[PDB]
Amino acid sequence: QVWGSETVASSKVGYTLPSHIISTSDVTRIINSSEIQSAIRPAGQATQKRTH
Amino acid sequence: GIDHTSKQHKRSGHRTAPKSDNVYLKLLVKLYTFLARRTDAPFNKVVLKALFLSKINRPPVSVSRIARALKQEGAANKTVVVVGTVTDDARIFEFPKTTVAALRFTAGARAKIVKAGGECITLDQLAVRAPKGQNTLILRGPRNSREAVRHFGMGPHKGKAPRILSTGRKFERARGRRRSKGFKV
Amino acid sequence: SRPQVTVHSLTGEATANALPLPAVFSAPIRPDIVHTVFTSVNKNKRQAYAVS
Amino acid sequence: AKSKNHTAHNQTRKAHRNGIKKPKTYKYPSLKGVDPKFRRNHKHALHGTAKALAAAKK
Amino acid sequence: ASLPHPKIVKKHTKKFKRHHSDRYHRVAENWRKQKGIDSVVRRRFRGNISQPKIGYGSNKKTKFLSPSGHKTFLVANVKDLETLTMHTKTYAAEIAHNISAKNRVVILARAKALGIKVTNPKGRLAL
Amino acid sequence: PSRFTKTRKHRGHVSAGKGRIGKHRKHPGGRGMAGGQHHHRINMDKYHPGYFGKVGMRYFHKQQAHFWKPVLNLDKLWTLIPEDKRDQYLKSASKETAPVIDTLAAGYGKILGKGRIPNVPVIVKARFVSKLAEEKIRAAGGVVELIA
Amino acid sequence: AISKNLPILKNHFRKHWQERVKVHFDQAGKKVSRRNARATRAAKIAPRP
Amino acid sequence: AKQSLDVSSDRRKARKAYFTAPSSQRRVLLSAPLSKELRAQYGIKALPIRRDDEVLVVRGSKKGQEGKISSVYRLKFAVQVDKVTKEKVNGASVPINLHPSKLVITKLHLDKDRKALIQRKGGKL
RNA sequence: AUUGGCGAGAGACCGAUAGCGAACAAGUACAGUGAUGGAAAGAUGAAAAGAACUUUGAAAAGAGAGUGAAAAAGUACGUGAAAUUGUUGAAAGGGAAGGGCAUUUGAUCA
RNA sequence: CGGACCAAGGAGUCUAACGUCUAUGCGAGUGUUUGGGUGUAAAACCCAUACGCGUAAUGAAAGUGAACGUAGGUUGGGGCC
Repeated sequence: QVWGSETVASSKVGYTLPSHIISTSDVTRIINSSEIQSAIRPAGQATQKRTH
Repeated sequence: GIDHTSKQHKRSGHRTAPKSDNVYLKLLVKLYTFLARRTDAPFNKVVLKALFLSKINRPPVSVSRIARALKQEGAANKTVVVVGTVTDDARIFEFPKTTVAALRFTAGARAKIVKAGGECITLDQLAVRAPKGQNTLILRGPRNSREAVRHFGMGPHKGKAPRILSTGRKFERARGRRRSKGFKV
Repeated sequence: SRPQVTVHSLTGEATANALPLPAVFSAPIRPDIVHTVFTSVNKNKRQAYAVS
Repeated sequence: AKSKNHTAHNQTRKAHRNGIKKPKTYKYPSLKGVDPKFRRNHKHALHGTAKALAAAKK
Repeated sequence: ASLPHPKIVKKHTKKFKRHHSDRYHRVAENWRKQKGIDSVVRRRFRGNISQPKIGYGSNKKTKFLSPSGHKTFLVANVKDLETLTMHTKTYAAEIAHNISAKNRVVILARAKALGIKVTNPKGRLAL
Repeated sequence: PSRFTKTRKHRGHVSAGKGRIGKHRKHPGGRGMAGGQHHHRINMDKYHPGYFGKVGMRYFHKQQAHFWKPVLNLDKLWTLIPEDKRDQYLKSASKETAPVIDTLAAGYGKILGKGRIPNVPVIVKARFVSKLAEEKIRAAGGVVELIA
Repeated sequence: AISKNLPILKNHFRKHWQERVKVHFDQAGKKVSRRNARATRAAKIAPRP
Repeated sequence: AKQSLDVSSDRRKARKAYFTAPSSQRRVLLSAPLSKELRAQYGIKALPIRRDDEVLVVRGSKKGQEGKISSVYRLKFAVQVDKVTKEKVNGASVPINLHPSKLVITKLHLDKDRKALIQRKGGKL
């Protein structure tokens, strides 16, 4: 009640918890998601082999 | 010796990597950099470039702007993508249902969207839903709407809002603005 | 739902009672804002000094 | 205490250091200085053309 | 036990010294750039002292490399020495000058048992 | 602050960011706004027009309480009512029961015509009303009453 | 003196304002003193408000 | 920490008070702990030093030596105990000064005022 | 409201060329008839335990001896640099010295 | 032109009101700290009305005060389909 919640009042004058600008803190899972992997092109060879 | 025809070691002039220390925004920037690197869709590159703009470069956008954007035919199914903060606009009375993705949502704008039935998502959810930005529309606010802009490039015979703290009678309205008092601009 | 954290008795042994989390720990973590506000507030408790 | 009066040296180099840009040409130039009667004709002509276009297809 | 590394090369082994440092005692040997308009060193006349520039930079692969081929790491106690267990082939243990001999001998014994090279084994030891 | 100031980087440099040919003499030309019509006349006439001269008559004992004329538009007319009742008032566009708005009680004196309010009757009380705003409110179905 | 595109500022500091200038480092102390005075007045003037 | 608003936690103020303390304050400042047996006998943790109080050295290079007190030097913040001293090269004897807090009071001179102090502090004798 | 007085509590303040002119016998010594100006000066050692005694020297003092954790702490006293000087050791020197580029020789070094 | 040498000290600091840029927070609203309650006591926490700026400007003033429309037509225009 003191600091508020998603359902109970915040007990403060016009105060709401700050919103998250990103859904999940882990981006590796987002990268590994099937939808992203289907769209992304095949990768390379990390460090490019020196030519000439 | 080389006869240089242009400045050497010249900076590109485009801001690379965000100046802000926001860790969440840094993760979003990294995600969109990977998306633009691995995909040929220009939408990812545009979003990445827009993520690097400053506070004055990312003007705010009212809900009426997305309402007007949806009013155009063929944009009803399009999911709006605005890089900035969506703000509530009391001028618009009816808000059509849609999907809005932005970095930050105002409380009033979010409440209006929820009441109207639209959905609000964040940038990573938008990216995972549409990695190539399919059926997405880009909205930008007025860049020159800032009060500082009207003072930009002040000069004679220009009328560019001269800088003055207090306006009214006797404040920058004497000789120089009236033909009777000497001359006009 | 959200995780139920067990409460430990005064003897040091956890009991069977479980409670919902207080709906603040899900707030975003911003080290930049935390450091800036801490540095700003730390100057409030200060005493003025001046040479005669 | 005599001093130099006028000298044009290095002025051309200073001006040429930054490229002398031609004035920007736009599709519709400013209608200032043209005949006021021609301006009224212009306004009426586009008003009629817009009305006809709206009548044909809006 | 140093890893195979390129031969250590130094572009400028001589230490850079301030102008007139030997002439005047108030001028320390620490290098300070001369900002005078008519300074001979600043004008870079032939036969002057060398000026530190970006060209004298050592190789990145050999940067911070000791002649023995082990990077110097300052060690304070046994826990600090534990940091050089899985990186002993590319680092060396150096003992701070604030460390007493009683703890120094213990650190030396630990390093000997753990196979970590000591930069100054004969420091504050009776001889 | 002190660490981020350019003075520390200027340390060592003889002129300390102030030049050599012309030293940083305190108050080189004039002081404050000196010579606004003699040698700073170019800047005065180019950047700050209307600085010199009189403009109009003199109004002694100017009390700002007299010229208290807050304004609003039809777009913000519906914002005065709290939403909890505003939504249902918008839903029920009834003539015999219409919401009453007191702009004076909220601190707004004059009604200005802009916003194109929907066709819902509403009673509005204000000290002063504009012609366009009054016409729009009358056409919307409601009427405007003048209280003071 | 006159400079670039900066609004004209009217700052009244020609007089010796350094001699006559007040800074309130005593805000919290005076608040505590006022609270103590209010409490002692409530005690002194009996249950009267 | 301190809850009272009148006591001083300042090192400078404390040192000034200690150094400029008058004879009356120095009398209570120069206090010595009692022995275990004497503590069991009286119920008092510590008492101010006295000229006719038997003391035993518990700290310093003169540990284990005991003797009567010749005189208490309140000016020097010390107390001199006989039968323990260092012999000068000239052949004369100079007393060695030591802090009262480094002694254990083996015996003390009971007087009317001393007994009144014992009763005030809660002794059983 | 309070750069005066008294009694108090504190500092992201200062540290003997700083901080009030004054941390000490400081508005003192001292200078000007005069109104006025106005300094320099904190530290042995825990404890003087401040060097008994012997020898040379008229004596000041020196050398032994001794106290001392330390006299590399001696009422010129915590720690003890440079400018300057003396001794020992090394090197160079036909109207300058000092420096940079590279090497021989001497000393020294992991 | 100043500089016999050495040691110590030595010079763009701060306040009031601002211009551009950047960062944070809220957002047509914004600002607890004038003040009150509370307090482990110059720390931190909570709060009602008022007020500063902005949301409307133009005139010396009496005054007036922004949708003929899909908030217009056209050129160039990233992105999207």
